[PDB]
Amino acid sequence: GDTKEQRILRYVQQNAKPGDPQSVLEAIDTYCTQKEWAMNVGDAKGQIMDAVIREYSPSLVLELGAYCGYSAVRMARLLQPGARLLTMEMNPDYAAITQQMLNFAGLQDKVTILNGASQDLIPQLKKKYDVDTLDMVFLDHWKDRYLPDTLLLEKCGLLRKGTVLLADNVIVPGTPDFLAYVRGSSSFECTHYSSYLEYMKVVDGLEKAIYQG
Ligand SMILES: [K+]
Repeated sequence: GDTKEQRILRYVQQNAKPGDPQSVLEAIDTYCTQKEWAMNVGDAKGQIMDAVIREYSPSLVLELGAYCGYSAVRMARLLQPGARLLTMEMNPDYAAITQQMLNFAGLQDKVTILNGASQDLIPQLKKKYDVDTLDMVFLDHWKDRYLPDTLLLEKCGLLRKGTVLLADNVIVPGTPDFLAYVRGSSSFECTHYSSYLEYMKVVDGLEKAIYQG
């Protein structure tokens, strides 16, 4: 335990109930808040993520970007039996911590972690990972990857009419390249979400882009 992601997991093991996803989600939040890393992700990012999942009930979700596994736990706990979450992460440390988090949550059954580059794995999804089309895409942590990844998922025919793309940390004026694309193009129907919590400043911003075929 030297890295931040290692400390998050250390804090989870020492405080969260093993096999209880909510206890885990709460432990990550409590720790990230006291150490002033992420203010209140559980109600900022979390509630938006939950609402999107309950609204669309996706059978196949692809997460592009992972750090400590919060998003993976938050998403997996709401999936239906038969539903699966494919998480792609380039960093082997972030990919490892995420696996351990899911393992601790008792959700590894519902998640498949793919350690490698999005640019290389996305074109392999159809044959190598038995994927026809994605019902949902979750874009996380790496803002400069949102646009090329979206463009790639389109090139690869992984999106269909109704595919939901949910991008995190899409806060004004950051990540404008991706925004100009989805908002601009008649191929996406967009909804922005700005979580303020009890404060007057955007704690978290999220873009929901529904593909129209
Ligand atoms: K649009």
